[PDB]
Amino acid sequence: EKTEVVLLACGSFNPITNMHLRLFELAKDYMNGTGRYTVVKGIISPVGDAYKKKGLIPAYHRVIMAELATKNSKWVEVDTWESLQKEWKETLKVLRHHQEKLEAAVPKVKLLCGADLLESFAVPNLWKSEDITQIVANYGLICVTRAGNDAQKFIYESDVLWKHRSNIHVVNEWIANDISSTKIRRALRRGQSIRYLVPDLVQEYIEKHNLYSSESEDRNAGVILAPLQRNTA
Amino acid sequence: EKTEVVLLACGSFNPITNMHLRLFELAKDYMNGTGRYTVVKGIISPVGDAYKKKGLIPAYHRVIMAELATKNSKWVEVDTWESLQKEWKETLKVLRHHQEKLEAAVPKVKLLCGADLLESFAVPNLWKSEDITQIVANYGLICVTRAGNDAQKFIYESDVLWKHRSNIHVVNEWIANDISSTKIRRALRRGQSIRYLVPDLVQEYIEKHNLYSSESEDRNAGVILAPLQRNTA
Amino acid sequence: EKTEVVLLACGSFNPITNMHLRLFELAKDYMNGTGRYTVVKGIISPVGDAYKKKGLIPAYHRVIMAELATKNSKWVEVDTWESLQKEWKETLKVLRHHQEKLEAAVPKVKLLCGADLLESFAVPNLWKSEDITQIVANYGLICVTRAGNDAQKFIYESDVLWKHRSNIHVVNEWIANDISSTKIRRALRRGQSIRYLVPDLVQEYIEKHNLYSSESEDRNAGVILAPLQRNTA
Amino acid sequence: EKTEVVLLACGSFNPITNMHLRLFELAKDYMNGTGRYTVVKGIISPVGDAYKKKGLIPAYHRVIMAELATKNSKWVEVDTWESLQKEWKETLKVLRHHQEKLEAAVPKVKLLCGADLLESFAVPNLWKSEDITQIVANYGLICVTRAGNDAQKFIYESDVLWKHRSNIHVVNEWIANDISSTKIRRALRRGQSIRYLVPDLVQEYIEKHNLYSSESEDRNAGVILAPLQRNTA
Amino acid sequence: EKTEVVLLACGSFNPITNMHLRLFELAKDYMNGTGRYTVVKGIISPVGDAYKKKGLIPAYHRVIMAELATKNSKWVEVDTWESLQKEWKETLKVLRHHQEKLEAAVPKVKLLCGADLLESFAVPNLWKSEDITQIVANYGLICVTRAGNDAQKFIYESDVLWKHRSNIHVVNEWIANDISSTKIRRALRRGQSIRYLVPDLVQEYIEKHNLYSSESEDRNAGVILAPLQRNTA
Amino acid sequence: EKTEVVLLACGSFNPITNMHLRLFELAKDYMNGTGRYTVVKGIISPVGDAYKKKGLIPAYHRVIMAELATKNSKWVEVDTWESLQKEWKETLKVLRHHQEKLEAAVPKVKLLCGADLLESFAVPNLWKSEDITQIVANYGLICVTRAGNDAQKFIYESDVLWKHRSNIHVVNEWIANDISSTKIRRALRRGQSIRYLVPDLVQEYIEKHNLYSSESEDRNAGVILAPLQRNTA
Ligand SMILES: Nc1ncnc2c1ncn2[C@@H]1O[C@H](COP(=O)(O)OP(=O)(O)OC[C@H]2O[C@@H]([n+]3cccc(C(=O)O)c3)[C@H](O)[C@@H]2O)[C@@H](O)[C@H]1O
Ligand SMILES: Nc1ncnc2c1ncn2[C@@H]1O[C@H](COP(=O)(O)OP(=O)(O)OC[C@H]2O[C@@H]([n+]3cccc(C(=O)O)c3)[C@H](O)[C@@H]2O)[C@@H](O)[C@H]1O
Ligand SMILES: Nc1ncnc2c1ncn2[C@@H]1O[C@H](COP(=O)(O)OP(=O)(O)OC[C@H]2O[C@@H]([n+]3cccc(C(=O)O)c3)[C@H](O)[C@@H]2O)[C@@H](O)[C@H]1O
Ligand SMILES: Nc1ncnc2c1ncn2[C@@H]1O[C@H](COP(=O)(O)OP(=O)(O)OC[C@H]2O[C@@H]([n+]3cccc(C(=O)O)c3)[C@H](O)[C@@H]2O)[C@@H](O)[C@H]1O
Ligand SMILES: Nc1ncnc2c1ncn2[C@@H]1O[C@H](COP(=O)(O)OP(=O)(O)OC[C@H]2O[C@@H]([n+]3cccc(C(=O)O)c3)[C@H](O)[C@@H]2O)[C@@H](O)[C@H]1O
Ligand SMILES: Nc1ncnc2c1ncn2[C@@H]1O[C@H](COP(=O)(O)OP(=O)(O)OC[C@H]2O[C@@H]([n+]3cccc(C(=O)O)c3)[C@H](O)[C@@H]2O)[C@@H](O)[C@H]1O
Repeated sequence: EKTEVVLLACGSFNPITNMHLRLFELAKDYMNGTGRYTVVKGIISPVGDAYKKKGLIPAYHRVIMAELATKNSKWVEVDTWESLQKEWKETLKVLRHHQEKLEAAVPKVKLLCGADLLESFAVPNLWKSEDITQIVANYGLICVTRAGNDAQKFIYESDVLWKHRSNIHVVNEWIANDISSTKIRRALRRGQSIRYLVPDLVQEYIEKHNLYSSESEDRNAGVILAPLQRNTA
Repeated sequence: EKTEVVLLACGSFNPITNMHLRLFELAKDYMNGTGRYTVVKGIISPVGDAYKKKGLIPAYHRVIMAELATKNSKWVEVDTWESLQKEWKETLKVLRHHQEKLEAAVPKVKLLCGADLLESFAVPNLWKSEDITQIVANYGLICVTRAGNDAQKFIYESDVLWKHRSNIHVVNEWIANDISSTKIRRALRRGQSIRYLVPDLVQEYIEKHNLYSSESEDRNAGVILAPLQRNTA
Repeated sequence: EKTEVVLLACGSFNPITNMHLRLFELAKDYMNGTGRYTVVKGIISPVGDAYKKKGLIPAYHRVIMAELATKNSKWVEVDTWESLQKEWKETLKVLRHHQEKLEAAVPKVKLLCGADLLESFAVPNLWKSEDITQIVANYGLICVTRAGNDAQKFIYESDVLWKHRSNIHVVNEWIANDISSTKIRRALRRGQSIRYLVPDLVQEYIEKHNLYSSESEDRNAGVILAPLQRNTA
Repeated sequence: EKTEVVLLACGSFNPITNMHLRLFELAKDYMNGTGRYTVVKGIISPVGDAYKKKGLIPAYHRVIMAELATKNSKWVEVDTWESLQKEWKETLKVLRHHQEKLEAAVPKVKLLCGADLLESFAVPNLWKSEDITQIVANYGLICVTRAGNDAQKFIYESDVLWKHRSNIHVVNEWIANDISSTKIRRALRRGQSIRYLVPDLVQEYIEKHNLYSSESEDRNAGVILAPLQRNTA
Repeated sequence: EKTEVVLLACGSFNPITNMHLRLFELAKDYMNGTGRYTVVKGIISPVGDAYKKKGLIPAYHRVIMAELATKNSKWVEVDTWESLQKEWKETLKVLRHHQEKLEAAVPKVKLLCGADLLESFAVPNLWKSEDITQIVANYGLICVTRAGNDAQKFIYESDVLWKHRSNIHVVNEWIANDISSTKIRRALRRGQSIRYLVPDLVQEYIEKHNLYSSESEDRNAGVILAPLQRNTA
Repeated sequence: EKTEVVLLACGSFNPITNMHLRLFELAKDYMNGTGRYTVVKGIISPVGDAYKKKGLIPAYHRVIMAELATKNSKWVEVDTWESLQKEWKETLKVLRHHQEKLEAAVPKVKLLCGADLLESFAVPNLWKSEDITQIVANYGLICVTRAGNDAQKFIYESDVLWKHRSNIHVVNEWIANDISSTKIRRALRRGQSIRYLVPDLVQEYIEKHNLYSSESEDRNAGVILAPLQRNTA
């Protein structure tokens, strides 16, 4: 009857916050609420250090925090495949990977993201055109966000996205919360409480290892983001 | 040297959410960050049932939820005095109570709140004008908010507030947080996840007792908020 | 397999403009486009003069303009049944009348409207709270609007609406062109051209009979709208 | 008494939409309602294919759609001279061509356009500074727009425009329109109805010959706009 | 040839500020700028204390302040007629008075105001509908404002104003300054400097006679504004 | 107890306006109004011509106008040290010059400016980072503005500014004035009145020397601002 689905969220999780977790809760309620789907699992897949994003701290720290964060979740877990590859991995391959790992009525892996990432699809030389087509046509996208109209319009404004709109779901986040990783690192650098913005275990981990600082924010300064170096060379 | 202050946050807490706890964190960082204050304790004071606010479930439960939410707080505690009054009590009075209670240099009690409360000072018949005066003049008011300029403007537009502006500290909430009790109860009636929006013990306590629903939202329908009744009769 | 559906649009249509016609095109495309419905007919049902809406000219003229406006329409037609009733007719009863009429698998009658009409569900005493429930539950509502987030937010704020959410389809109008009747009447009072804002036949008809004036605009001036009368008597 | 004006609108009309026709009716009512002018003719002049604008279909088709759109216009007509020109023509040369054509009291030829075109005067290398001056100074510019306080701000910021302000008439479009050619093409590529957004004959012509597609949309892709080509070499 | 005009500004001038003076410079530059008018004089006409506007100090101080403000003006002067009547005087009358006094080619008197006043034409019972008609029909209105589009729209929305639009001139205040009398009194009450907001002499007359206070702001507290009493009795 | 401060405002004052003078009234009111500062002097320090800002007329005239503008001020004066420097001086140096001067308790010198200058800190290569740091840390900055949430946010978005937030006082301008020099020059070139936007003497001096024109606006056309030239060579 209903189609089973696995929500896969690729990201930097630098560091993970209640917001990324909350992203899962919302997508699940929505998907299960349509009556035509059953969300069987949530997978958080931290990006490997080969991504080179500014300030991106070492993967093990990010993976451990994301594990610490899901420890009390009953349906959301961390998968380390992508973080372990040596070369940065294109989200479409990370999707094809878990979709195949499942084939061994098979659950459909769908990409879970906020409007943020959905919109980078338009940044020049960031995403391969064929990648986007396959991602929305063969897996599906589930976009959670406050600016529901922005996202809806962004879709309307792209022929590929519009064509596969049946396979793309914008999920409104009426409870306006935005605990951005950037604001968190900022708060940390400035010695301010992030208590209640991230899970206590993550907060404790960050504290013990004294993660995030001016030094850390500088990692990868002046280094082009992996996806771009690829489409420029 | 520094003025020790106690942050008293009066409200319904129907139910307490991460946002209300976040409020104490912000205010603490801000007050200590000024260098001229030392925040020694936070006090969550739920409103007795005589308030009659629409949807207000029993005080005892709201008190229990606040204690649950603060089990793991080293400086924020709950105070039941207000919840025990047969007669709804005016915030000015609650403040006098705590200030007088503290005397037994003595820390100063300041009312912690959002811009929602500050602005309601202008709702007709809601607050006693002479009360607004002694609150800001004699105690103080720490107002946390996402719209700092509207709060600023609101203060500038009132001779009483402006005059005593040195006792009104507008605190900026750069991390967009809007976890309103109203949206929580709304999610609850619909069976949606409210995990990571409220502390877990609070979510668990609520799930267990089915505290929020259509029927509870109707409590006090047609009844006049206590303060308004008292200033019209 | 696919649900045959009929779009019924109740409204004053005083006068009908390219915009009301556009409503039918946008909705049909959407429904047909979701793959689960097949729009077979469009019905324009001008409200009866008993509505007593400020500026409402005689129904017969409004009916005829709707006829001219759809004279070339392959699928949209004009039904005079509601206008011919002596008493003002609630939309629920008109929906029933037309659904019952079709039953003589039968096609499902759905209410076609704009954000305007949807949000008026919240005007005190305007709609019976049960008529609303039966409309969204037993019939369905297709709401066309430029401000989609507002319409959706309106659904999210209403338990009843949110509850029958799967029967309420918000359709985005990306080609934002609000040719309101109010601006058409004003333009005619000032002798402006309204050509290309309404179908030529309607334009020509209006000029020939000199329909809109300061006079017609004063019709029902001071009379309380029919739905509000009923709900006060 | 009055000055007899002829409104010349140069543009691509790819394809012409109700809003373009609406442009003429708006301007005629405004110029005539000042009491000091008399609009005697409206001329639509489709740009030639040599303009190399992305997505621009053959002038043959744009001319014929412009003609069907105006077949029932008592005062607006189409002039094929600009399009039939092997070379792309500067608007100044087209204005001139038409003025001179008339002198063979002579009606003043004025440029009819939207805030769009007017604001493009600031696009580096798009318009020759002297051609701008000569258009506003020797011909006149009637700019229809929804954003009157932009067209106005733009004139107030250009010493040149401001100096000839008396010859630049900003006409307000109160019926918030937006039927852009881009959005019509997008809809046609998506097989969506455009009925009631353009004249029936144009709709029928476009449908019958499947004029707009992904293919047509790609015409000239990578080709620099004729004006930019000229002012850079 | 050119029409001579006298700009009459009816207002409370409580107190007058650089902005009121500014109003005249702006209007004069505009009227003269059109090339078809010649501004030969400006007239500031303080409202009589019979207006009963809350906080309105005595006419004599307002008149002396306005004369002091215009001491150095070569073309703007104060007329005391209005302020000298025992009965509050309808602006249409104040206009008729000055126009008749000029006939003693003959300069046309036109009312000079901000958007504030133009728009108050809508407030229920504030202006006798026939007065508005005569003012825009038989004299003319020059409205200076930062919100040129609002005034423009407000006119568009009024059949009366729109019909005589050729006699109404909206003049754009590009160098936005908004020294409202209200903010001046507020600043004064608070002991804040008003230097450089009003003319030095005015600023010095207020300092000398301690004109604005809490006390004064209360004048006419609870007294219905004169025009309102008249149109409700 | 209270700290004596001197407000130093570095800028072009090309030409000085009411607004620049306004800046000192506001800031003196704010600082003394905090109860912990005593503002003893205001200093207008016009920039030397070595600055090379486009359109900057000769130092001498700017200095004279500043003196005419402040002739009658009890506490605000003009210091020509910057105007007399052959090489453009970095604001830090000016601040250092005055501070040292005073030391011959000693008043603290603080930079007075608008949000405009503050935000210019992010213009690439405009200000030397070590300078920004030294200015906010060792001297102080009082920023006046109508968009103080933009200044508040700009401070919050920079670690250095945030780190020194205690030394940066954002002062709200509730009376909305944006009488910029650029708009004044635009008005003068167009022959419009600027009476009441600048003090009378200043306006009289500009009119007598015909200081601002198309020609003057061209000074330094094509030359890089001193600061930018320095940090790029
Ligand atoms: N407030 C908010 N509300 C709702 N969702 C929010 C959010 N803030 C972040 N999010 C979402 O959180 C998730 C993770 O956030 P964050 O830690 O910031 O993750 P971020 O660094 O933005 O992750 C970018 C991801 O895209 C992948 N990518 C980028 C570029 C090209 C290609 C390619 O295959 O060509 C792939 C990349 O490998 C990485 O997995 C995202 O889905 C983001 O949109
Ligand atoms: N998004 C947000 N960001 C920051 N702060 C936010 C917030 N949403 C709520 N808050 C704050 O959270 C706190 C608790 O909220 P909530 O639980 O909804 O509490 P609420 O019902 O708004 O609390 C009303 C309180 O005001 C008192 N009151 C009302 C009227 C007259 C008088 C009187 O003495 O005359 C006193 C009343 O006794 C009670 O203690 C408030 O201070 C609120 O402003
Ligand atoms: N720009 C725009 N974009 C998209 N849609 C737009 C629109 N402007 C109007 N519309 C829609 O066009 C349609 C016709 O509009 P208009 O001519 O103005 O018609 P209008 O007067 O708004 O029609 C109101 C209708 O609601 C019915 N009603 C009202 C209140 C209570 C009850 C009851 O049963 O209790 C029933 C009433 O009998 C009538 O049929 C509406 O659905 C309107 O919202
Ligand atoms: N919503 C709206 N409301 C009101 N008016 C609107 C409008 N959308 C477009 N318009 C107006 O409709 C008209 C037709 O638009 P569209 O079909 O898109 O025509 P478009 O491609 O924008 O036309 C450009 C025209 O400018 C000429 N041009 C461009 C650049 C440099 C020079 C030169 O001599 O140096 C000349 C060019 O030859 C062509 O005739 C325009 O005047 C446009 O602004
Ligand atoms: N920021 C700004 N930009 C441009 N103009 C601005 C302005 N602030 C005020 N102004 C203008 O300044 C002028 C004087 O300001 P202010 O002192 O505040 O004038 P205010 O008290 O608003 O003056 C009301 C005037 O209207 C008359 N009135 C009222 C109601 C009904 C009738 C009737 O005949 O039925 C007549 C009344 O007798 C009095 O002369 C006004 O024209 C105002 O709009
Ligand atoms: N509306 C408004 N409200 C409040 N204040 C306003 C204002 N408009 C301007 N102001 C303020 O007025 C003052 C003077 O205005 P204006 O004449 O336009 O001054 P402007 O030319 O913008 O002043 C530049 C100043 O910055 C210094 N600077 C620039 C770049 C790098 C460095 C360095 O050390 O590296 C120093 C420069 O030497 C000069 O003193 C400024 O503080 C400006 O922000």
